[PDB]
Amino acid sequence: MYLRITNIVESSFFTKFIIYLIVLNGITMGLETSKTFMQSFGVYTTLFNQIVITIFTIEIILRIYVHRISFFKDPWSLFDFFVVAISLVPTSSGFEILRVLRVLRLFRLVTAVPQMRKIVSALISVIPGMLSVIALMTLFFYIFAIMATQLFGERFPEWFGTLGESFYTLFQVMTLDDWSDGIVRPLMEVYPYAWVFFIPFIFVVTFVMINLVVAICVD
Amino acid sequence: MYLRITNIVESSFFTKFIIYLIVLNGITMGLETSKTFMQSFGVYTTLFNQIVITIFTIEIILRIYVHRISFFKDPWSLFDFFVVAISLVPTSSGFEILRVLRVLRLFRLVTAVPQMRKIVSALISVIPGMLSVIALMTLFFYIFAIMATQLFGERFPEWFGTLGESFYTLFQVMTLDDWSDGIVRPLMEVYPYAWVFFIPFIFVVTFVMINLVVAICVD
Amino acid sequence: MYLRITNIVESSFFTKFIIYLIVLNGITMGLETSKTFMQSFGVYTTLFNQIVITIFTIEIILRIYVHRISFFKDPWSLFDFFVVAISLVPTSSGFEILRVLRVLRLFRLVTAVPQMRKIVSALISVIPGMLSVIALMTLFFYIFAIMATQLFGERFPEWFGTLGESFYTLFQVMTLDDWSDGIVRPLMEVYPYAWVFFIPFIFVVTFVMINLVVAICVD
Amino acid sequence: MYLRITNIVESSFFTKFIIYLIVLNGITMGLETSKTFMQSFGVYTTLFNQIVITIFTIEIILRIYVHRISFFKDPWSLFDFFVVAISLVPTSSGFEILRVLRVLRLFRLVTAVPQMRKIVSALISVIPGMLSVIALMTLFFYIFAIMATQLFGERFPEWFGTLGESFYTLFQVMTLDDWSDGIVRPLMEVYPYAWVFFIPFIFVVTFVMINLVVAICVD
Ligand SMILES: [Ca+2]
Ligand SMILES: [Ca+2]
Repeated sequence: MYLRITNIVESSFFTKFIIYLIVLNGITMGLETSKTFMQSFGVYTTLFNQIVITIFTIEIILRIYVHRISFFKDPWSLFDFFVVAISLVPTSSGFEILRVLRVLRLFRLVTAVPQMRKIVSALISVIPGMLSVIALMTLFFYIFAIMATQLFGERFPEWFGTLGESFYTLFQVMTLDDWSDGIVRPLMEVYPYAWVFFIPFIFVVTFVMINLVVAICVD
Repeated sequence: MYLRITNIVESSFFTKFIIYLIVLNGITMGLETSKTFMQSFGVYTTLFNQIVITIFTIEIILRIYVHRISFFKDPWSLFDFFVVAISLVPTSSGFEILRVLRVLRLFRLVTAVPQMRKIVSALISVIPGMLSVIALMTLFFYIFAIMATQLFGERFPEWFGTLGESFYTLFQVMTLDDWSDGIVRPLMEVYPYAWVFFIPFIFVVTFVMINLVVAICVD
Repeated sequence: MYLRITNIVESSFFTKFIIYLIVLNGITMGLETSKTFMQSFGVYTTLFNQIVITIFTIEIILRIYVHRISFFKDPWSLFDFFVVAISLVPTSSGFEILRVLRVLRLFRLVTAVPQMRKIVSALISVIPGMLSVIALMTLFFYIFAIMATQLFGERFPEWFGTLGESFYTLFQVMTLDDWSDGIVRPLMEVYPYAWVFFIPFIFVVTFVMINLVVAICVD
Repeated sequence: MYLRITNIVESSFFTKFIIYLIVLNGITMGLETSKTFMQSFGVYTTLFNQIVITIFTIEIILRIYVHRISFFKDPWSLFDFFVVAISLVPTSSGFEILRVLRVLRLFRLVTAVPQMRKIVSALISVIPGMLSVIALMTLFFYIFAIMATQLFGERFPEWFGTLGESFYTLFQVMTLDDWSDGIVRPLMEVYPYAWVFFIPFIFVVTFVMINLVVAICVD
């Protein structure tokens, strides 16, 4: 039976039947958004949903026999597995983000269809080339996030009261979002020199971010 | 008469007479902006407008004889037809955006003058090579737009109440416009971890957009 | 005396003396900022300034005889002429921006030092190759600015009431500054579809500017 | 003993021990953030901290005997000295920013581990190629900062009242942060033409920065 089903699984139909299902469950998940719609056809799609999930667990079971060890060394397959595993955790108990993480299965459209995979892989491949940069930056963030907490957290604890808060704020200043009128001018009303912290912070971080872009243009 | 008019239409004079009309109607539409101006010369320019609109239909009628099917397979020609047709729809009934879209005819200065034609085409040509990225992105948006609506739409409906609102709001976060002080800091006031949803969204979406720019710096 | 002064003017010393003056009057203009300082040395500086202006006119007088027609065909020389001319208009009569445009003379530091001339010229040279783009864009702005004035100026005249206002507002949307929370969300409170006008505006204008940057990173 | 210690200092184990301490002290510093933690194990940390600082002076003492003049001509070594020196200044008292500046020692993780060194150096090298451009920009800023102070500082002293303030504000406009709704629309409420000052400022400054980015991609 091994070769029987290995012929079912690798068939253009089977794979095209799944891709057909992704687009249906995605269309169906957009419909689950409407508080009105759910009032009419809520049960249609609750069942239809549990239905697709079985189909999806069946496939992943089928796909493993056919691939064995090869399946758990393929990123895309591991993925498909975890995105379905998530989709199996009961509609109850624990945390309920897991209910919302069920929508992550529409990322199977990225998996099941190549080209997307071409492009996604294309994107991801640039990440190893960025890790030296990313690492640098994280040290830098880490250091300043610390200074800022102990420089501004007493008067300004929403923004800097905690190490994590400073991180967040720093992220915001880095994305250059409301940084002056929102954060640094306020800070200066108490600490006239805070500009001395934040203007330099902006330079290094914009410079770094620029360099990283010119580097992704090194290919 | 075919060859008569094919030599009328294809003449430098014809084209340059139209181009003379574009820059005149365009000047005249800037003039229709002023509530003052309209109180003196509103009559001049409403009639002048109907005049230019005839001239433009006459031209388009003529241009079709000279080209036949060749005309309805030219992008630039179709346009002028569509934009003139828009400018034909009466000044009453239906919606009023059709009145306002009349100003779209000034895009004939792009259509009826080369180099512009070159440049626009140069731009558009880059699009097909973005279509894999653009597509990737639209899935991602679609996914998160769904997640957000069911995570925040109860307490924060203006921003996330409806799928369409989540899209808009997400766009705004992507353009990085008031994302922290406007949306995410507020959101965290009720859902402390919302930072866990939006910072990641920011990285990917910003990354993706970076790749797309380096890609355009490939062709 | 012609060859006498052509040897005075073309001297390293002549130029280095002027350059010495630029840095001093610039230093002195940074000093004229203090309401305090003017109260202790206002006259020292008012006279020093009137002094340097002569020194610069004497130079321009000399420089012209030494160059004749060659002078009014050198950009840089014309500049220094017009910049110094501005600096000649009296303190009392006319517009008072003219008093402020005097500080434009510090741009002579750009004019009198060749290494700067290199870079400034480097910058400017890219502009001709953007004129095809810059034009495209100006047409676009012109058309939309017209559309917006007639779509929003009745309920929202501050942002859109006048042809020029829309330009300003559109610019702000384009620099992507508070476009959503500042303008488009408000606008949607009356005209639900304004999102239909402004998102597409953002795409084109963002796209175009990407192309223009990729184009410069081509030349 | 010279060769004794030269074989101690240059040892892989020596290098590994210090890098061990950096990751420990940086971890140590993150914990120093919690007002909770400090009440519990504050003592543990302040002594371990003084301990590490001893170790670090000893290392630099040893390292100099082993390099003599060679040390104070190495950028990275100077840094380590100047950073540890900062950490040497007692817990009192004049400026307490000196206490905060202690955390700068975590940049030794940048210093003691190569590849980081590789990358940082890569970043720094681009600076010389921007200095004509950075200079250009600084003169430009300097000139406008003066004009703005004298054009708006009477009515808008918070933003423009002082040379330094104009600098801050201009920087804010340049980073393109809240520039319209925060500054220029206001300004215009009193001085209708301020748009004539800031739009042009924005073009140049945006252009130059773009040029500087393309200039970087050149190297
Ligand atoms: Ca902003
Ligand atoms: Ca803002």
